[PDB]
Amino acid sequence: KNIDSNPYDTDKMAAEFIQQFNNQAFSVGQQLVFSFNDKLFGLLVKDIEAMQKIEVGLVVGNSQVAFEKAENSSLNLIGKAKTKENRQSIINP
Amino acid sequence: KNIDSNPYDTDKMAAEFIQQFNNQAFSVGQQLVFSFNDKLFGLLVKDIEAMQKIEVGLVVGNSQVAFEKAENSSLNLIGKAKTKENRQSIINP
Repeated sequence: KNIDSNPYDTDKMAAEFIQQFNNQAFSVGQQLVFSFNDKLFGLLVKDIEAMQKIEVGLVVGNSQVAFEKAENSSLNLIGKAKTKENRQSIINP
Repeated sequence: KNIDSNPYDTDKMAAEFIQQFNNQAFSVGQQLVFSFNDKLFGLLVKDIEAMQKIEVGLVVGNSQVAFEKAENSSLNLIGKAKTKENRQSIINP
């Protein structure tokens, strides 16, 4: 009911996620609720990178977050955190 | 109702199928349920080959699985295998 195409900066979302979840654990595939600019979103932890692939880990201040739009969603995301724009050449590869 | 257009790779799901079903009994035409990333799939055994076609065989660590999306199934798979044929003449004896 709150879907919109308004822009959202992915790096800002990552910074807020780290700030609110600093020193808080996360496991691959975890489904949670995330607050960005008083806007609610559903987040699925797709991958965890060791700083080795581990199913679970602990969030720290320097951890990066890469936000990819869920397929079939109109959410508009911008920034270099995960993806902002992509092009698909017309010629067959 | 859980059907979705999100791509699925047969390699990952086949590796997990083996991990969760390796060193177990499998019969031709056997039906079971398989979990992959908290997603349930119905699997039907079509044809079995022994490392010789066997009615019942024991999946193992080195077991190989070729997965085919069911007929009239929107599942996206990066692999499948099914082959059989024959031929006749075009001159009455």
